[PDB]
Amino acid sequence: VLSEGEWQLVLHVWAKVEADVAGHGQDILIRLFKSHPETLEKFDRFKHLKTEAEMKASEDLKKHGVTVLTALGAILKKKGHHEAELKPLAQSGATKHKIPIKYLEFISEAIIHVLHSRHPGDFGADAQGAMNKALELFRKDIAAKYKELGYQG
Ligand code: HEM
Repeated sequence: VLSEGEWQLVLHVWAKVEADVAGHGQDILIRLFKSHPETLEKFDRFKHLKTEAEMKASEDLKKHGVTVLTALGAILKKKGHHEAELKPLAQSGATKHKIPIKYLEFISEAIIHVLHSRHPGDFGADAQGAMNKALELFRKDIAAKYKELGYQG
């Protein structure tokens, strides 16, 4: 679905993310919870954290951000050939945490927001478009996996 040129733009900006996975993960999750407070209720250990400073000081939250971005990054690098990497994620969001595609859209929005805020020069129109297509592919394929497992989220 994505051309070679589009994948290169995606992997180019992702390399920037890998310069500080922890920091990007924190900003993305914090942005997620603020723009969509309902998503926070999915994390039990994450609500005695009332302020942005507390969320950033939380090593638990930081660890989770890296776990999330690391998994997404591995998938993006497969350039569409991610069935093997996607299967495990589908099981988690469909059998263990019940994460609807709508929430994946929310977090995709947070990802785009943080990428543009931290890397303007390397995340212009063409790059934003590519990332959007990559994340849409990801959400489409995981939704199909969700259904195979019996989850219509
Ligand atoms: C970019 C998409 C995402 C990726 C790649 C991802 C990846 C992961 C991975 C690798 C884990 C650890 C294994 C597991 O428990 O299944 C995890 C856990 C979890 N994720 Fe997902 N995730 C994503 C999006 C989301 C969203 C949007 C939510 C909710 C609003 C969410 C909520 C959770 C929760 C609650 C856990 C359990 C954590 C714990 O107690 O440490 N994730 N995720």
